[PDB]
Amino acid sequence: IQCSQRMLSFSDALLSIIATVMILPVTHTEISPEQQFDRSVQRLLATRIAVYLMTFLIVTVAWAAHTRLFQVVGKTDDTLALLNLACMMTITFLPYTFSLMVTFPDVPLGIFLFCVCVIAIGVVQALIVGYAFHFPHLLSPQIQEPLSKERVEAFSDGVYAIVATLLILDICEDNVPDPKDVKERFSGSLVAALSATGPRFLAYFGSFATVGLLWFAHHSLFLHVRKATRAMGLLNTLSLAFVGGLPLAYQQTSAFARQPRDELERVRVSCTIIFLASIFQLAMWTTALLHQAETLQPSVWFGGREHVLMFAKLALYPCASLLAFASTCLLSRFSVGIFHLMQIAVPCAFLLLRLLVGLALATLRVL
Amino acid sequence: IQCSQRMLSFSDALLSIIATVMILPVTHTEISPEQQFDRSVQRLLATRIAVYLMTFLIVTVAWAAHTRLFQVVGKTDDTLALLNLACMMTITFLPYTFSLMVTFPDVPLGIFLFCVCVIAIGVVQALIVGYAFHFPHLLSPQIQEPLSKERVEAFSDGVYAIVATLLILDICEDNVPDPKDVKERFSGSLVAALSATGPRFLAYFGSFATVGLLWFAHHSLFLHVRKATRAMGLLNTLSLAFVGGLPLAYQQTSAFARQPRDELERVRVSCTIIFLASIFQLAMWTTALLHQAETLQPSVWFGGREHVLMFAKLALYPCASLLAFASTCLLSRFSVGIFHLMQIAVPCAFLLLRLLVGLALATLRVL
Ligand SMILES: [Cs+]
Ligand SMILES: [Cs+]
Ligand SMILES: [Cs+]
Ligand SMILES: [Cs+]
Ligand SMILES: [Cs+]
Ligand SMILES: [Cs+]
Ligand SMILES: [Cs+]
Repeated sequence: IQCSQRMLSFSDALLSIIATVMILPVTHTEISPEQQFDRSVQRLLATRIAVYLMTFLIVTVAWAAHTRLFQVVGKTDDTLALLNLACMMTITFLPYTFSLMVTFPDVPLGIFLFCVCVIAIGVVQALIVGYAFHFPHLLSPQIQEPLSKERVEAFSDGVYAIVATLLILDICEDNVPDPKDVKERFSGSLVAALSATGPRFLAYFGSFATVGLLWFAHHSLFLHVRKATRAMGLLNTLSLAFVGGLPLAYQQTSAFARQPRDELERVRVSCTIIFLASIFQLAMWTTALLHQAETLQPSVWFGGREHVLMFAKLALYPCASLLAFASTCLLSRFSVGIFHLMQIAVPCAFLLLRLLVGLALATLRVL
Repeated sequence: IQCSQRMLSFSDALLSIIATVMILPVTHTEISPEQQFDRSVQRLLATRIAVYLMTFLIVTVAWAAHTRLFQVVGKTDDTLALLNLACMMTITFLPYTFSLMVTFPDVPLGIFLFCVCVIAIGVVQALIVGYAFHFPHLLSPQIQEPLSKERVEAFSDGVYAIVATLLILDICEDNVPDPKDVKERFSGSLVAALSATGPRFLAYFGSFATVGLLWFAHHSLFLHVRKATRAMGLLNTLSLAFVGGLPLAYQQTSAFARQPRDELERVRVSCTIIFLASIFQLAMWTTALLHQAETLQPSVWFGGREHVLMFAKLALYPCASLLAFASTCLLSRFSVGIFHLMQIAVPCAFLLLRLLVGLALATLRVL
């Protein structure tokens, strides 16, 4: 008899890594063709994004099945650990098989391999269930539809870390000046070759800041959560799926625009991605408020001390993104500056959120 | 006042991702030049490996400093969370700055940037300490050199997951057949194009199996650990550093050998990597046995029930690697088959380890 906490943490890390594999082809796509071939590049980008979304949803369904499986199975052991490793190895083949099926939809080998992988996952899970039932001491006490908050938190942390570190990984792997180019194309100057990669550094800064603030909101929310429901799970899944598109948005934004309208369009896309990623968390919070009596702590109830604080912490990014989208639509001249000032201020607001909330409450107090 | 468990888990995930960034250039190096340029490719590979080792050690020192910092700081808050995000962002620049300094050792800008990043990390940590001391309620009770087992476990899990998923990530990103090549170079056959990528699938299978079994040994060990020391931390750091070289070893092994001696050499390299990765864990276990009274549970003491079991679970891989190295040295004809049979059996031994241990104890019993 052994504790299964670390095994489930490792499984969550593996699944979070496997769910964000189809987002690398997205971030590795050309920022622009520079040869008036925008149509084909956008076609391929949209196809890759759809494939990423579908693979993420499938891996999340698998992760939920795993969480239920190990919720009915309390304690683990050596054999159960090896079977869980086998299940993870089987799940690792879902993205490849799905991409193969969607790329060759005419030949039946792709769907065959996909169904084979699914049946293998199911068979491993059934073997785990059988081993757990043959040894009743490996079952939960209640055995001898709320999700597990620990698994949700671990999955979200892994996804956020990967999405925040994608760009720095790409930089460290690829954007390192080489002596030849440094002293040939930049006239013997390292500072020039480093400044040439300024846009990527700024994109990484912005993506990391945004992802970290979203994770901060998520962590402040789930600190007052008692029972995670399946609707909250779906909403968090959608939020995490739309969070993987922040690196691409920032890459496009930091890229030099061929025409002034492309800058506005890219800012709109980035603001929409952020708005979705944050409004899904806000929807999770509202669905929790629906049954706060059995979903949230008394501190964030209707009338608590940290209720308005959490409201604002979760509605800051959606409101800012909506205002930026409007400025892009209505003003259309000061949109980039507004977006940059939002990027620079939202962190400051998160830091001084309590003072601003108090000031606003005092403003509504005597008015 | 908020719990800092999830914040430290996120920090550990980020640091584990940042520590394994310099291993991607290693796995992305050409398996062979095929033009009799082995010398230059091996030079670059060794340089990349040394850079990876140094960056891993530096990031591990930073992670240890962070663990001590948040061991003296018990509880966290919003400001502390934002400062920890800033510290992580600063640490994320250590690999890039170190590679820049080691690539341009003549110009002082690289070492300048490295020292600037180090001083920024130090300043963020000092600000965290000051904020924690100005608010005594954020300090540990003992405040108002054993490491923290949770941080070690999380870091190890992240490293193992990344090292196990590197190859499947590369496959899903790169080794997906395209219709044009499929129906042009393979004469209209998808199964042929898929079998053409068989070596990479086998390499991923082997790497995942080995990394998962090493993680299984680590998880069985740290389940009986009470107090992790700094020597055990150094040994685990070395083990994790040498674990990142398993993907490259398996890539080289699965690659077709130009001459029969290159196969033996690659098998020797793989066996040596595995031997180091496992013997460092064995050394950690022995250093724990040294002070078991305050480092291990009574179950794995000298004379316990699970003592020999853990001995064998930790000494299985080193002994197998040593036997394979010998076979490469002495036999030199059946070395590849022996290595493959070890790869296929070590999992079976882990599964049936208790029965084999009992059989061996009965063999020493009546003999
Ligand atoms: Cs966790
Ligand atoms: Cs993780
Ligand atoms: Cs990655
Ligand atoms: Cs953890
Ligand atoms: Cs991790
Ligand atoms: Cs990762
Ligand atoms: Cs990776």
